[PDB]
Amino acid sequence: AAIPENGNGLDNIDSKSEFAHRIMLTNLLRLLGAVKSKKTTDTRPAQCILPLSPNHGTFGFDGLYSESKISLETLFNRWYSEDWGSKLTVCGAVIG
Amino acid sequence: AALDALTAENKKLAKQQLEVLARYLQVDLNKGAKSFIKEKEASAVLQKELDLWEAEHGEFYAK
Repeated sequence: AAIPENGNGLDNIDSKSEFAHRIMLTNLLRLLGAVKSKKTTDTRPAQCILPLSPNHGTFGFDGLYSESKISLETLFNRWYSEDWGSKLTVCGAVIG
Repeated sequence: AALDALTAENKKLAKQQLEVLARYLQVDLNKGAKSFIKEKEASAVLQKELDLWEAEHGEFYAK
């Protein structure tokens, strides 16, 4: 799930950009954290397929899209650092 | 001219009688108005804390 936001630069990070970042990052991690909380067994993991992007700010005015997508790459090492490794498995797909 | 002057004194007598009757019955003739004023300013307080959210976040985020 994503919002189409365009024309939003660094000087025009607006309500749509904040809400899109909320959808794409902070409640995306909340679905994963809630599925982690509703699981009781370490034998049935959920393979989260993360829509990563290969263009982290290399394009122009997209709002917080690059900020939303580069912050999903933290789950690759947060898989090791936290207690949901056997609970969620991260499989980031870099869509071209 | 003078018809309105006498109508005004008739209604003046009616008001002075209504206040005496409301005093006799211990009726707060403005309790509704005072409560409306005190709950309309509470609406102002909640609107002040509500518009903080919309100023801080925006219309799109709020909707």
